[PDB]
Amino acid sequence: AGDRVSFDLSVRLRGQPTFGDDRVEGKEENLKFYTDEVIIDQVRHSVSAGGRM
Amino acid sequence: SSTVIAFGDPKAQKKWSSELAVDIRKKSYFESRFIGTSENAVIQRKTEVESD
Repeated sequence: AGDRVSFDLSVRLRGQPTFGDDRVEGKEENLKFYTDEVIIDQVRHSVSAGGRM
Repeated sequence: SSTVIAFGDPKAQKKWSSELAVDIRKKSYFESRFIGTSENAVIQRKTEVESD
């Protein structure tokens, strides 16, 4: 049951490496997730066949 | 709306009937009773020129 489904993209890691012996603990790139959503509605149509005349 | 073929639309099929109505012939009076070859007839016919 639902009228909306959301699916995510995990973008690449962009950052600066720590050259030499510079301490890296505590400087940790956060994974960036991007979101999107699609919504569902009905689409109906009807045709008529006249009468008995 | 709703489809209406309507009246007078070139889609409206028409069926022609084959039976003929005939204005019948007026009943004739001077039938074979009156016309005769004998003397006793209202309309006498003379065969003096039917073959000559």
